[PDB]
Amino acid sequence: EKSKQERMTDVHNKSIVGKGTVWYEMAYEDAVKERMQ
Amino acid sequence: EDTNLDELRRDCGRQPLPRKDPGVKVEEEPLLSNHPYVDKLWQIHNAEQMILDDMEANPVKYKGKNLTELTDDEDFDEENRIEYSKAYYKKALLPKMITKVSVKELDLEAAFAERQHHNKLRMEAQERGEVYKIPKLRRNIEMDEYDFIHWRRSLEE
Amino acid sequence: SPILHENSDLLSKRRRNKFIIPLHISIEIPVNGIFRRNSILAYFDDPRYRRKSSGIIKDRFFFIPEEVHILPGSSSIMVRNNSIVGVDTQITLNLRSRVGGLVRVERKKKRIELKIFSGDIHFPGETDKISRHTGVLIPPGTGKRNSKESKKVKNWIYVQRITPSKKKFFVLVRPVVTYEITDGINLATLFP
Amino acid sequence: KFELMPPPYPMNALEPHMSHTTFEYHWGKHHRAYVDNLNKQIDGTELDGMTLEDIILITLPPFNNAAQAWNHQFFWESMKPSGGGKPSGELLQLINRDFGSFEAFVKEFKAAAATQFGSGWAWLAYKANRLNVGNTSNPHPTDEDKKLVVVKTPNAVNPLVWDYSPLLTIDVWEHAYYLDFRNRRPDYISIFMEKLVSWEAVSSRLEVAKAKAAEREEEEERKKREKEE
Ligand SMILES: [Fe+3]
Repeated sequence: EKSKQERMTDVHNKSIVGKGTVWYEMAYEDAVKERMQ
Repeated sequence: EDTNLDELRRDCGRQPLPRKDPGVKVEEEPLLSNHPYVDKLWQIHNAEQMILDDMEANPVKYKGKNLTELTDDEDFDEENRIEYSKAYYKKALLPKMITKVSVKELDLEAAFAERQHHNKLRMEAQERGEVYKIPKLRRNIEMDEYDFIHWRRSLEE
Repeated sequence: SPILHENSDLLSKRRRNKFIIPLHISIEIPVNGIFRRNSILAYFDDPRYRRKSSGIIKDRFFFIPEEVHILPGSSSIMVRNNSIVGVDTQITLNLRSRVGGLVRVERKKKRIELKIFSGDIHFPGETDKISRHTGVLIPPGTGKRNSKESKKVKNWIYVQRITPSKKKFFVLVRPVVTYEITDGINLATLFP
Repeated sequence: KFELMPPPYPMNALEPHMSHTTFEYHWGKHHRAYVDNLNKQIDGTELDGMTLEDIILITLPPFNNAAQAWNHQFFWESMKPSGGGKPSGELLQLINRDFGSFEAFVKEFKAAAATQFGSGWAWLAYKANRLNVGNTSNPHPTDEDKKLVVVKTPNAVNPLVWDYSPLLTIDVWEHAYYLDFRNRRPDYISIFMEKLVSWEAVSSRLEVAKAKAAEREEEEERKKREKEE
């Protein structure tokens, strides 16, 4: 009825079908700094 | 004639209009560094870069006309520029706000000199065998200075 | 149009609750255009970590490449099951083996699965009580510098026990690859 | 339990411009009261066994008394019965850099002590503050960020509370001059700015403040190195 999270899960499955455990999970700024440093 | 209730309350001496009390503490809060002119500076930077890159694509068009003095349209207006368009949608459909920078607003001489120096260093680094990289342009540094002075104002406040 | 020096970082600025990225990695948005919590927007699949070999990796991962050939059921195979074939071995009428090793022929209902496990065949001794069904990977052993003729194995090898017969079993040392999750971080600068 | 600290100069014969009857009354009464009250209100509490600054920054009923004593002692120490008239050393450099001249600084101190309008202490402070909210850090930091600022504080308020560093103080409270002389405050202010201010203690405190600022800057670099390592 309200706050249905179906569309988000659907577009996430269309973008990434295999929801495997993320080997590398990090913030954007941290990744940019690691690329710099 | 009265259209603002706060002005009426101040004129008649009555108390201010009641408002719901926010639970945040103004003393302990993150400072504000974003500058209002940053958006216009970014848009004029993009317009300058685009017009300068497009003068390269059409050398005949750039020839015969000075970079400092140029006119795209005589009856161009900022009001007519603002519009909403959602016809083109690759993944998402939303209104495309259009902004038309003024001709005199852009100072094309500095952009032309900058691009000349940048492509000279680009071809030089390609002769070296490495891709040329530049950290920041002038207008971006000016925007950073605007943000810095705004942050100084907020810190002093 | 485009330029020779394409640096999208110098043309994009990030503000409070406002991210402006110049479209020219790729990104996708929903039909309505709204986003949600933990919503993936851009994809950064890097071809540097891609592999052409059929073998897939499974802090660091090991990938053992294996030559797998999917042939039809009515295809005539010129190789026998559990047979050791060398390089350039004619497996089919127009298909030749690219790597030498043990040939495994898995005959399914409507598909012929031919697998060539490349590696050195070693005969384990009596005291070599290695796991038959549990393959063990050996890393680079720190060989002592005293021994001169001790060839240092700088590459990791995957030892797999192949038991074609109930009484005779062999050990195959297949190759391995290096895939590190922590090592390797490449992402194009999006915001200045 | 803190005890009242005697002033450096002999209270009876320190300065002909401040009566010893006056000196005595003011000093004794105020210091004693603050300390005892303070000692009474901190006894059997976690605040006991700590310095005044700790207490000042923590406190509440044990605030007003502590600050006043601390301010009062600082005030006594801020002066000796000689040597007034002009500062020197790094004091002059910092004064002419920010204020522009020594006379401008004197006029600002006078026009800040005069306009307190009630019970207050005037202060000359070396501004080295570090905020704990949002983007406190300053990009492209350089000199001229730490400055000498002349601030006016209300009753029982000290600049210690806003991470400022206290260098020089005038006690603009009635007890200081009302008893001594007819109550014209500019007189007392002028005489303070003339014949009692001691610049040597101010130079020492400026040195201490620059040392604390340097230690904070080096702590920042240590934290950055720990981040890199
Ligand atoms: Fe006093």
